[PDB]
Amino acid sequence: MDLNNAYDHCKNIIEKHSKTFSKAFAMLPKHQKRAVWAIYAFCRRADDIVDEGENPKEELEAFAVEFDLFMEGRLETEDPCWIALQDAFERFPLDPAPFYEMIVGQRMDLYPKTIDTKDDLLHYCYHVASTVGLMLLPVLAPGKVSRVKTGAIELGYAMQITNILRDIGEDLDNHRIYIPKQMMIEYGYTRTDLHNKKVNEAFIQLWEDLAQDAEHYYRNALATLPEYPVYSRTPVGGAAKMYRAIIQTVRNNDYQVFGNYVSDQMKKQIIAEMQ
Amino acid sequence: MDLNNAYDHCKNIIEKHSKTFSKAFAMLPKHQKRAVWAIYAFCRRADDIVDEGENPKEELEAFAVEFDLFMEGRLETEDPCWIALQDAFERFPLDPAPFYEMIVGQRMDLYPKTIDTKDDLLHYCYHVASTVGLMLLPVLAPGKVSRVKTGAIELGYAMQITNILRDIGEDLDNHRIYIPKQMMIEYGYTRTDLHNKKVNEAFIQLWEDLAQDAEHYYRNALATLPEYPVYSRTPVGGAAKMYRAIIQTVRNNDYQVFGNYVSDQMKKQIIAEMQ
Repeated sequence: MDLNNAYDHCKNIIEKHSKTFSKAFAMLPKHQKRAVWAIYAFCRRADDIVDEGENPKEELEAFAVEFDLFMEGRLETEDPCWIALQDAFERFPLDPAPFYEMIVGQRMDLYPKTIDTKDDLLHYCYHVASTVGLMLLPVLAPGKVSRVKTGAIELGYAMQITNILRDIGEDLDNHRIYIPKQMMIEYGYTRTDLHNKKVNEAFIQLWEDLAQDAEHYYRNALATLPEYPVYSRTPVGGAAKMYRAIIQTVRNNDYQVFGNYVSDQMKKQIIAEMQ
Repeated sequence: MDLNNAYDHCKNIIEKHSKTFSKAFAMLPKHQKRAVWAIYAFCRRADDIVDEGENPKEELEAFAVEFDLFMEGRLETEDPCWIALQDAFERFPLDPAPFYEMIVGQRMDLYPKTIDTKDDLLHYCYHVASTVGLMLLPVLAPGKVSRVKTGAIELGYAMQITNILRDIGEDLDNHRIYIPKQMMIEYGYTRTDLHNKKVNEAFIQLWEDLAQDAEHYYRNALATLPEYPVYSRTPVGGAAKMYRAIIQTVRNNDYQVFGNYVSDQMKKQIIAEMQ
């Protein structure tokens, strides 16, 4: 299939898996938008290999080998996702370095994990989320990457913490815990309260402590938005605030995270205010 | 209630929770046997606080405070377990040091845990299992503790590894993983194979590697048995071999540990050969 249909394939991936990101990046100009679809398909595939799929270790090493071949310019395929990414790499000065770091981050999720400190939390968030911001920067802010880089890394922190805070029970059911141990210790929230899906006084203290770190990172990221080109300000800002709004969504639902979505209407309001 | 009935209470605890240990230590002479019941009740209570019970952190600190008061000789109670332990401590030169280390070990299970290396495995096994051997030594081998101490520590390693290898699926259901990460990495056994309760080629390799460490510790522990007094040789040896026999029980059942008991008859045979 041709380039248009390769990109359309990636558009169907992003629309299926994230209403927030697809709404946000749909407001980019044509070629930047198509490149963002292709880069998203790359992140989506690697994460799906690890989080779903039968032999995650062998499937992810074959994905890494395939990217190695791709970067050498010697991958011949009919895979629409690679056809789309090939054009994105040729069309914009994308950097392979954060693409490799993403794979390293995905390797972290192949074996059980314990986050000890906030430091280990940020190290994980960097590799699975900040890297995505870094892959997009040459598309979103051409010639200004060093200037807005720190903000995009922190926006990674902010959205990955937000994701973790929303998905406490989902991750527990899949035998994953991303809450730092030392904060469970600080606040007196034990493994047993967690296994019992308890929303108590100590849980809220711990939850709000993490949420406030996320909010700080969101504010830092949003303060760099004037340095983006005008056509990227509403997409990037809108994405950030739509994702930040999950935190208050959980607050309003009394922190019930053992069974949360920003509504479609809320998303529309956020985009209109950006606009 | 009086001393006899305090000890009988502890006898009912050990008989209810461990057929192996109660059969083994029932062959000790009277007062050593009663002391072993009292010491077992102490370990049983602390472990039950952590593994069951509503507020494990507050319940375990109150258990620790109570032992602090006990050791000062200033705990006044009608609790049969303390009445029994009080006599054991007065009757034999028991050392409080490994009793405190047990509590430290139980503290390790209050918050999520990741074993990285075999080293971290042994550090955990020491505090939750080797300490129990060390509490019993003045009762089992009076005046010979320094001589048989290393063997009892390793018997701790051996039985706790045995326990871990038998309880893989039980611990997974309770969101606990004691398999060292680095061996999952060495053998290519992922979190996803575990969550899927897969008994594959890599699982068996990892399982047998741990089992062979346990077997080495059992052989080391059993080599010290001539240094015990005659009345402790069949209890200690019998306990050790009854617990070791779990490993071959799992082998014979094709390593199916996601749903294993040494039979009552097998236990009888092991004791007869000791005898």
